[PDB]
Amino acid sequence: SHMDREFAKNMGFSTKAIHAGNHKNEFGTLATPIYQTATFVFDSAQQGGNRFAGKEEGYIYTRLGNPTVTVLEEKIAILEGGEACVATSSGMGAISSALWTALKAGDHVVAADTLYGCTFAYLSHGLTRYGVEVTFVDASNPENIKEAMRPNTKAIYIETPANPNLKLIDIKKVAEIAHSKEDCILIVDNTFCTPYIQRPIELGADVVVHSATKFLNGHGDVIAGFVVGRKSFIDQVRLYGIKDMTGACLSPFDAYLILRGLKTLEIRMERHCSNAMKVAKFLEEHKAVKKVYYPGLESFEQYELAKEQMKLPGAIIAFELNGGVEEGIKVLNSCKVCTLAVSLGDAETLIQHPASMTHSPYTREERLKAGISDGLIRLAVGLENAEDIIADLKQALDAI
Amino acid sequence: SHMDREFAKNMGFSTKAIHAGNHKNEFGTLATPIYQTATFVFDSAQQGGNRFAGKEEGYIYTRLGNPTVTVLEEKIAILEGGEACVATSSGMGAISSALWTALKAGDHVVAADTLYGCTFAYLSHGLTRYGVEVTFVDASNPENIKEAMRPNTKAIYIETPANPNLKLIDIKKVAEIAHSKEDCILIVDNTFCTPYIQRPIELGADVVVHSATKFLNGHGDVIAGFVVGRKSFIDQVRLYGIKDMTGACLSPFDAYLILRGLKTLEIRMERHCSNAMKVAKFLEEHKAVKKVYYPGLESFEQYELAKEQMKLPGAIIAFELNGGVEEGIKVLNSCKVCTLAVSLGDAETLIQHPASMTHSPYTREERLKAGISDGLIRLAVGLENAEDIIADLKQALDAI
Amino acid sequence: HMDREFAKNMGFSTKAIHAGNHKNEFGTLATPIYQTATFVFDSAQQGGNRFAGKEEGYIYTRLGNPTVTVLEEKIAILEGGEACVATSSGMGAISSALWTALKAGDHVVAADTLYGCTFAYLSHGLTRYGVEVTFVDASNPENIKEAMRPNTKAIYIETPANPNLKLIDIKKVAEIAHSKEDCILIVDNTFCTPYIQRPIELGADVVVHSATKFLNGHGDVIAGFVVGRKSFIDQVRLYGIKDMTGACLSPFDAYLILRGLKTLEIRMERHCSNAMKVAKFLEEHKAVKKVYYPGLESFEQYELAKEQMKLPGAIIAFELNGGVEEGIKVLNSCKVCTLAVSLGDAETLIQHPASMTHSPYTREERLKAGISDGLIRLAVGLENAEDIIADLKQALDAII
Amino acid sequence: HMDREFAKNMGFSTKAIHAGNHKNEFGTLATPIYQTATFVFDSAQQGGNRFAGKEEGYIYTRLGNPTVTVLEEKIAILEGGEACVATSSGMGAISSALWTALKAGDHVVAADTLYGCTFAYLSHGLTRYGVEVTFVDASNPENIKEAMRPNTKAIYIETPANPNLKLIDIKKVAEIAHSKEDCILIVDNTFCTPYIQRPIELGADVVVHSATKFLNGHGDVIAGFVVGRKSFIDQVRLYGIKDMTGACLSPFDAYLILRGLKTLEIRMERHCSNAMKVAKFLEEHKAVKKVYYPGLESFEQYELAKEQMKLPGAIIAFELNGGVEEGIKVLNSCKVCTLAVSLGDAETLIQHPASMTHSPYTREERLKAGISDGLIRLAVGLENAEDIIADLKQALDAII
Ligand SMILES: CCCC[C@H](N)C(=O)O
Ligand SMILES: CCCC[C@H](N)C(=O)O
Ligand SMILES: CCCC[C@H](N)C(=O)O
Ligand SMILES: CCCC[C@H](N)C(=O)O
Repeated sequence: SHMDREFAKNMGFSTKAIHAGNHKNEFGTLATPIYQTATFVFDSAQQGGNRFAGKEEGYIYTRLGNPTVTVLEEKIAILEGGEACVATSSGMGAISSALWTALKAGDHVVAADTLYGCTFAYLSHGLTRYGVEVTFVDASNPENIKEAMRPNTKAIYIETPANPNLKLIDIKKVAEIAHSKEDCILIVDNTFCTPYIQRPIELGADVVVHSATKFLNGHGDVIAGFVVGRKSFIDQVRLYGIKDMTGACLSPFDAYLILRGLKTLEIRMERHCSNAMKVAKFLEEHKAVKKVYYPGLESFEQYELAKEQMKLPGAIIAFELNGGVEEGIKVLNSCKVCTLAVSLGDAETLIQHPASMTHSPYTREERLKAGISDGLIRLAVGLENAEDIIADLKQALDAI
Repeated sequence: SHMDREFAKNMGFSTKAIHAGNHKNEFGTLATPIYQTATFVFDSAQQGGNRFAGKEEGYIYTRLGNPTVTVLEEKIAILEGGEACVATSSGMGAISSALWTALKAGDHVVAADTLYGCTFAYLSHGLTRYGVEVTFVDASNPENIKEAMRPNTKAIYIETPANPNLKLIDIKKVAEIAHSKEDCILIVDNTFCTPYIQRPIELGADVVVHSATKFLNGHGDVIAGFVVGRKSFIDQVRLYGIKDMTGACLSPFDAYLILRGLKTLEIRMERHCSNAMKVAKFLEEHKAVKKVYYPGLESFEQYELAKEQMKLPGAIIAFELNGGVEEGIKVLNSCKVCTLAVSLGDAETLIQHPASMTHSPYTREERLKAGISDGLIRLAVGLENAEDIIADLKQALDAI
Repeated sequence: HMDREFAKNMGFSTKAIHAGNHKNEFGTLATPIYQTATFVFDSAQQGGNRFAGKEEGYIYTRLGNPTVTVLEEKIAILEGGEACVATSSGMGAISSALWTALKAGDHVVAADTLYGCTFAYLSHGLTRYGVEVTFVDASNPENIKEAMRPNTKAIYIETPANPNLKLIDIKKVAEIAHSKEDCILIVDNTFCTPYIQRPIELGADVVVHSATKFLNGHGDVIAGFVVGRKSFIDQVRLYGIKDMTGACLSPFDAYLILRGLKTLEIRMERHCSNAMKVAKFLEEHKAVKKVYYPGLESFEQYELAKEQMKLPGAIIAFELNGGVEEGIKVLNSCKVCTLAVSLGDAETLIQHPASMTHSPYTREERLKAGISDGLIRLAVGLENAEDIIADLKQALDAII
Repeated sequence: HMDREFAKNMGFSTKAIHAGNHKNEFGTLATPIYQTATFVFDSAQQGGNRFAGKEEGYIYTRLGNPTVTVLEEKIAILEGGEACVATSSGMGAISSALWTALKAGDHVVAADTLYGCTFAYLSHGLTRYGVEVTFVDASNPENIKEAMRPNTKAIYIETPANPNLKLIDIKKVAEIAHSKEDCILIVDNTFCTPYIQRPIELGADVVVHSATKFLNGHGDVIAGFVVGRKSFIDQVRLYGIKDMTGACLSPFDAYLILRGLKTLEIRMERHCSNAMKVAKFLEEHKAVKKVYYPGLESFEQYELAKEQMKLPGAIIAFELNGGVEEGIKVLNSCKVCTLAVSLGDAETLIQHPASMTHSPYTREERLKAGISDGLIRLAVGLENAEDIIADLKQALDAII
């Protein structure tokens, strides 16, 4: 490293996203080199053995660690305010590696009712198949978590804003509940916010997981994830969760593209939220739109909590139309600028129907209990000029 | 696809490794394009829903599937003689995703006593922590597997040659034992051999796992894996093991580099084994070397089985010196051509001490039971001229 | 996907993301990296038709590649030109265009203040091949008209241009170039980008760029572009690049420029926002003798900067109240500003030509070229302006 | 890691893997991809010293890059030259070397049979810039000596060369070039590679390559090299590439060539092994009128092929007992041989110049250039020779 985290404390977010974690190499390359290698050479046989026993620093194998990935891990941990970070080949790889490491057969988990489709599948149809009981509750009211707590509850998993409806959860209050019992941790999926908007570790969370694929990469060309938290737990996830349980190690090439994307994280998040506030206001005033969910609108139920724990309201807008699923299909198909695709946190504005697409693993009974309407549309607002996004949505909504 | 697997049946190995699985795209690029994307665009909202319900072919998200990865999966399945394949971000990702999918709490596994370090850790300290009993046996004698079989044994995991000592296991006889019980499968780790040398599916295995990092990539710059088997099981590993349990999805860039490496798989394996037969004979005749384990030497215990199930003897040579660990260190450090590093299946000849390096998770009690000597040296013979590899080893061994 | 006619009414950011992009058979959101050398023909007739220019399609990457085509169409749409052709460097674009447009016996009227290597290519390159070149102070357009000759086939200008960032009225120079029948105006729009300045609309025939700088924006690709009429761009593609220079761009590098262009509007806005703040600070600072920046009211050509540039840019040249020793002290004292050549990157780059670039030059030679003892060129990055200003203050306060 | 002196006694494969490689601070086995545009100086003095050539180090990727340096040293070691400089294309290497070595008023004696674009660069390029070029039948060296003039500063040759793969005795032409004081011999060693032919040892001053072909070997990188004395290579780096052409190679493309070179010996051996088998088959086949291949005893310059080439190469030109229509039928009938231009790839490429490359040319123009109605150039790949021969047999049997 060149910029120490002590020097980085007084620096701004954009400055840290560019210079923090970066290492001054022998050639002095401005860009972090792509150390696209599988194995590393030891100077002596004794060095190799010391490296395996944790007695000497250095690299051994890319699944264990790589210098391109180290710069990215150090950079993410500095922004989130965590001791250490470990990158994975996907957002689900980060979620699974952390939960496989922190849990064992006989443990209990209190998870939020509204979660990302595959996360719900991993908890309901994955961890339950391996002798781990999971209780899903409406996390908006923290008292439901307190009620579902048990003497064997070793972890609490939350996601705020919840994908897709954007239901918020007070992190600081849930951390107080998690820390009431001796052996219990709070895992927060900070994919939607990024450390620019929200930092759950500072609010009380022990572990923070991300789907780097979305806003941290920002260019929709890398499937990746991160696990941020205390060094003691991150070393366990690196040498057990990824090394043995999942095998979800990130490629040095993909890690370089995330480093490249992070250089513009502050300016991308500012434009993303600037456009989303303008699009959400337009949707709220439009006749064809029945209800708009966005933390920036005064009509949002948890508007006071959005101001308290989020720097900006985000880029995602969930909304319901004055019509069934047929009306929603007509809007999606009429779009010429808004791209009809899955995923979020990209320069292209993406749009989709969560009932049949993202939250498809959820059965219709579980879907409606969480709050997914047959006709809800989730909009991931991109970096295009808000004038063109609004014009495209207007010509599509005016037809219905 | 351009070359159908019916046309590919009569073609040779090198021809299949170059043309099989390749798709003729709209531009007609000779090289497979690197579709470095995270999400894919649907032509209509109905198309998206049909794609998620499995009613229409096409792509949705790179974690689920990608066209660069599809060409590689089709190519590997054709060479191995399997119905389908699914790529992962690491060799351990392929092992874990297949075992997480095939097993549940209450199941039993009969695993080989000599296995790769992290595989042993995933079975002994991973699956056991999640209510799955595992019995390790000397798989060289198949009767030990038959004795360890139980009414709940849903899988048998084997690796032949076993890393590092190179102990062989008759696949056809173990498959007959696995198929005696209704719900039991045989998983074979064909990393060392590759489908050019050994094809366990044809011998009887249900599932074949690989660590693409080693000989299939061949250039030591990609950490990757594969799960080959019946389409029914491969779809379950793709949409459950990788999608939810591990998150070990392969990057399209890394997948392209494996496709690039496969173009020379036949010529690399031939040179690798050509040099290894010459190095092993030299080591056997050298005074300082006590015992050499290599399937090509007539001194090998399972020499008849090596001829029956392997096309060539491979590139790995395990050997013991007429001296302790100090003598082995002196040999490793004296090397100028043989690179002192971990991993195998690369142009550079790699050399290491398994006791302190690869099989370090094994405790000294478990290590000696499997057959790992304090002083054993595993040599991954590269593609350099055998004259220079032998000359380098001679000047190092003559000093002791 | 998005036709040039539909893109006309769209904003800059929207065009930089969606214009030029092609909807492929798989529907990848990101443009695929067609990393290939040659392309396959469906029949022998198809190959012949493509070589005769009768049928559309690809033949070889040096001639053309689909990743590069998307980038070329995108750049031509933003600049308002008919066609574009990418090169492996900024100098490759400059040389390929001039080698194509000129022959032995022709004359060129070039600006006196140009990029170091451009001046070398004109003074030592084209003169060595029977091409006379007259260098003039292009700020006053009357000097260009005086240096015009009956054989002047081209006029090369760069605005702004080092050392003091002087400007050239493009519309006035185009009127001079078009007074003679066979004469063109080539403008190096590297500093401005089509977001700030579009010389084709003002009158220029050809526009060259060094994509390495602001168009890529991440300092990891050496690349260039030649924009102009299709008739001349086809000649540069099939003669200048194909035969004279061989400066063809890699599809991988082309993809990274496409990735960088997704945030061009937001990067240029932040770059100029920070530069206006840094320039005002430097002007008010005691240790700074003079500041050259098109945004300050003290700038000589302030009216022309507002007339032909949307924003004043990101480059700031400034004189110190001190010699070469003071300039060395300031640069070495920097802890945020990076000591490196080049411009248009997230990292703020700082250079002192007297002690770094023009160091072989003697003091007499330096002053003839226009490099003073305390001249410092600053390429303002995307970090928070408060941290850039704080770093410059602690360095400049030491020399008071 | 491996010095040029230690590499002297090592074999070709060993040098192609270990020579030129640099032991970096992390000890990565694979050469890192230093994908950067600019490099950071530790002090203002360091930057100045590097610009004055007094201190070693990097400044900008167009000038030099560490990934490219490892590749340049590796190529120069194999060719037996003092220094090498990489370019973004084969034509970039040819043009940069000729632009550097020549000036207006100089004369060049070039071979009559050369690569299409090389002939265009000499006949239409250099002649347009006051450089006279005389083309002669280089098979008889007396024609070169007759075309020599007091201003002949260079002689350009290519051996073997299309259409009929004619050879040129390098050692005899070097004696002619060195008879005059200021004259050099440039040899295009694309077809042979330093494994088959090393023109510097035979007498050549400069050796140019199109790395796209056999050195890369995987048909995914357009690149070139200029090998020769350090004095001339420094001039080509800091004048030919830096200013005249701008043909600098990308670090990513340079890495892929390094990856491809790891298997150069084994690829060239298989390429020539298959080509000798295919050429013998074609010679004995009834529908084939004549076969040009340096390995057949029917070859005119068979003694010279054994004298200056280790192996006869992978390219086979052959005449059919039929016109253009028969040649079209044969190519369209192929199911394994790929219809594409270029050479030196795992896929066997087949081309019929009469109906594909020289299709704009009329029949009278085709015969003057040397392209007959039934001439077919075949770049033999790495597939099994039995499948290549079987594919050619079913295509040639249809035209009997
Ligand atoms: C099911 C994979 C696609 C889901 C996507 N990650 C989203 O949340 O939009
Ligand atoms: C522990 C990671 C390195 C082990 C390496 N995969 C080998 O088998 O040699
Ligand atoms: C080769 C000199 C590099 C100078 C650098 N391109 C600049 O903009 O200052
Ligand atoms: C631009 C023409 C391409 C021809 C190709 N390089 C060949 O070797 O035939």
